[PDB]
Amino acid sequence: GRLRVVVLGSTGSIGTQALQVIADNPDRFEVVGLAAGGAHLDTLLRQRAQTGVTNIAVADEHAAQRVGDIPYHGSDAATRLVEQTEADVVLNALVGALGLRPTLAALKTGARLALANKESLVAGGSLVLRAARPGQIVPVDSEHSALAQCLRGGTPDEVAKLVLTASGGPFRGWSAADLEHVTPEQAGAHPTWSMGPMNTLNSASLVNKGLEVIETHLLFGIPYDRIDVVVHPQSIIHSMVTFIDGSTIAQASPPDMKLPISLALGWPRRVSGAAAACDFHTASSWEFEPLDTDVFPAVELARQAGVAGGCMTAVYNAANEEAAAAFLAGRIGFPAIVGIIADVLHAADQWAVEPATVDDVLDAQRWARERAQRAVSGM
Amino acid sequence: GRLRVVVLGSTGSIGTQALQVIADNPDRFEVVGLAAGGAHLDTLLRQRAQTGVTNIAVADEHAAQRVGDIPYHGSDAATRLVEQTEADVVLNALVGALGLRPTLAALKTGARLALANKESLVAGGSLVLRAARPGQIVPVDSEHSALAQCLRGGTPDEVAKLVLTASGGPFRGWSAADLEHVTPEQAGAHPTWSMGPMNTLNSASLVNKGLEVIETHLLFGIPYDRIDVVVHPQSIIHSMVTFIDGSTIAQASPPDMKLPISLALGWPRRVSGAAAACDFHTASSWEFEPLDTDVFPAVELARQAGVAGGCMTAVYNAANEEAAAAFLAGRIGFPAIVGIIADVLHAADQWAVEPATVDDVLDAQRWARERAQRAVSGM
Ligand SMILES: NC(=O)C1=CN([C@@H]2O[C@H](COP(=O)(O)OP(=O)(O)OC[C@H]3O[C@@H](n4cnc5c(N)ncnc54)[C@H](OP(=O)(O)O)[C@@H]3O)[C@@H](O)[C@H]2O)C=CC1
Ligand SMILES: NC(=O)C1=CN([C@@H]2O[C@H](COP(=O)(O)OP(=O)(O)OC[C@H]3O[C@@H](n4cnc5c(N)ncnc54)[C@H](OP(=O)(O)O)[C@@H]3O)[C@@H](O)[C@H]2O)C=CC1
Ligand SMILES: CC(=O)N(O)CC[C@@H](c1ccc(Cl)c(Cl)c1)P(=O)(O)O
Ligand SMILES: CC(=O)N(O)CC[C@@H](c1ccc(Cl)c(Cl)c1)P(=O)(O)O
Ligand SMILES: [Mn+2]
Ligand SMILES: [Mn+2]
Repeated sequence: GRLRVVVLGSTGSIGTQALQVIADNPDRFEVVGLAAGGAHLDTLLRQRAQTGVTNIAVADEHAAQRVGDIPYHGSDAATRLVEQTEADVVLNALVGALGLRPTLAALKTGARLALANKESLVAGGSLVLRAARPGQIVPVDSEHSALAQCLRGGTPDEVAKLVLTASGGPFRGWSAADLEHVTPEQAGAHPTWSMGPMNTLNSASLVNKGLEVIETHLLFGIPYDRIDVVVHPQSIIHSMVTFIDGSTIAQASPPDMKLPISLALGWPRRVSGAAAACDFHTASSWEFEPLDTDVFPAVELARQAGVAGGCMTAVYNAANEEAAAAFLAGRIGFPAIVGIIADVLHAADQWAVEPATVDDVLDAQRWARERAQRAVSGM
Repeated sequence: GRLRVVVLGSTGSIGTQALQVIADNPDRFEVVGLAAGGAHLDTLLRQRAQTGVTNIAVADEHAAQRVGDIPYHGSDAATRLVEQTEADVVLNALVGALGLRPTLAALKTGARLALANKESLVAGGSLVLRAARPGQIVPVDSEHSALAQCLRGGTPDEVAKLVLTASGGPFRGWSAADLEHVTPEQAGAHPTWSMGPMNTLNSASLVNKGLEVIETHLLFGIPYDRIDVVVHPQSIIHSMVTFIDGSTIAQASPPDMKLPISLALGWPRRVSGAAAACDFHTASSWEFEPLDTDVFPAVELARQAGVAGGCMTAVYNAANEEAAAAFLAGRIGFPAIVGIIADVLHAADQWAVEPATVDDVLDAQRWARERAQRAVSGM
């Protein structure tokens, strides 16, 4: 019975929650592979001693060294683990477009792919899709896990709009003016639950949502002018679908990535007690309000990148990563993140071409990153 | 494919909206028979003129006398028309227990039953289930249509509970006291041109939700203690399905029965443009609050009555019918409606038996009214 799972980026936020669900359901899953950057050795050590898995991948050469006994090391350590470890599912919980190679390697083994690393799909684009077979990529991201469950009840020609909900980030309601005084402390702190750093910042910049709009077009095949976004502070409703008759179906639950993770891992069977359900034993209200595009153009920028397509989406992400890094380092301002992105994108003309090989994509991201530094150093 | 529809109760609210839907979607539907009571004979004859259907039935002979060329007339006219008409869908929009025979005749023809009539299920419980085959009955009630669509979110064995939403009525969140000086007009007991003061009252009394809770059990097989009710003022979400993993699927839409009516008619294919969808260009809110059962025991009784099965639900509804009348005639106070219902059910233990024939159900009701009328006059 048990499904054989490989966890990439097991030491991270998604990763550890994934091993909890696997630990709490030994009847459904078995851990057969682990991979990490190398920055959280003690975590990785305790993960090995607990799951009893030694088939491990560590990116950092020096780190893999002082730990000893690690079969795969170096930047390709994660991709090699995938190619040589038989599994049923590969949970890609790595962060960044760097996870693009493990994703392709995973699809190529034929195993299912629990995707969390959205950047590999955004950057991969059509390249990754050709690699995947119908329904091989199961979403872990909560908006997509939701859309999936909501679409279970219908056919595409009956779908009118896909409505993605966004928390609005912690600066929701502010003006372009106020935004300029934002500091790395305010865009990486969260009052009620936690995620990784990069994903936390993108949440504040609304670029994460932009990233999810593209992930949606790619995963579900719905055109960009039929994928909506709406701010929902509570983040209880995780996404909705509107059908041609006027009916809307939506997925809801108290925030907890454990939910979409256990579903992705157990696809197509739900996992009992994976998470807590909405409690109507006590009053509450679910609010909705439109996103302010003038103050947060991030999502419009994503759509534009998407419509143009090709490696244009990889540029979008490559640019963001460089500016977000420049931002947290204290080299540029917050409004500058989206700003630097429109700049890089306005010049990405030669990249509207679909990628023929990973290389075409590495080339586009390469270009984007530099053009992004040039724009940063331009300030 | 063009489905052939038989509309029972064509001059009513559900029936005229069904005809609007059919009129605006000829490519999908076609009317091949209409049935009314005779209270609005002129409207029925005009419908004959408009649609071109001569295959009509009127219950009232007196009324039928005023026309002379009606194929089916007299008690059982509607049942005869069903048995005599070839069709793909019979829409039962009849009111009261007299809608029970037509529902049964319909199921026997094997046609799809878009069931609106509440007594068919609430009164003829086991008689209707044993008679219908799986998936033959598609609900027209907004709450049930919602649950039908949300259940596509998982298998029957993954459903942890069904959550029906109620508007709460006019005395929503009121205190047990407040309900003392409650008068008829307050409970919206107005003489509207179309539907009687009962709905508005059952809705203000939560007895409607109770009946809906009973119909839910019989339609989806979910044990009563796993059927919750929650107050939702806006009435946008119509019901939700919570699964064993914590995910909850909800169905939202602006209030318009044409939506659930167009579902039942062409299930499972959605009808383009049936109703208007939820627009999120506008900042709205969906509020939820629990129901104080100690102030509205209405729903708790429905569950007790339905757990007892047999004709006990018929008792529940008949007992309410009279009690409601007593309140509408000042004979009793508001809190007294559910209280009297409480009494009548506590003494109907004999009606726990499964009804064998339609007469078994009518008797239970004839009985419950008597007993309820007694508790009013205090005899
Ligand atoms: N956290 C959340 O709530 C959500 C996350 N996601 C997505 O899931 C993905 C991961 O999110 P998250 O867990 O929060 O990010 P984290 O920062 O918490 O973890 C990132 C993981 O990747 C590993 N890693 C970093 N670099 C490399 C490398 N070069 N080679 C191999 N492994 C590496 C890290 O190992 P190390 O121990 O050395 O750091 C770490 O385990 C992201 O793409 C994100 O967008 C999506 C929706 C929700
Ligand atoms: N209205 C709503 O929003 C909802 C209604 N429902 C249920 O759907 C059912 C019908 O609702 P609704 O349309 O509003 O009720 P209506 O009073 O508006 O219409 C009842 C219809 O049945 C006809 N009728 C009455 N008696 C007979 C008879 N003996 N033989 C043949 N036809 C007869 C009437 O004709 P005539 O008037 O000429 O006598 C009329 O066309 C009910 O059981 C109700 O509870 C469920 C959910 C929502
Ligand atoms: C959990 C998840 O899926 N995310 O994308 C984290 C970021 C998003 C977010 C932030 C906070 C919460 Cl509680 C939730 Cl459910 C989602 P956002 O809507 O701000 O972009
Ligand atoms: C012809 C005209 O102007 N009318 O207002 C007809 C209204 C008629 C009417 C009244 C109420 C209903 Cl619900 C229906 Cl279907 C039809 P009536 O039964 O009163 O004749
Ligand atoms: Mn997300
Ligand atoms: Mn209803």
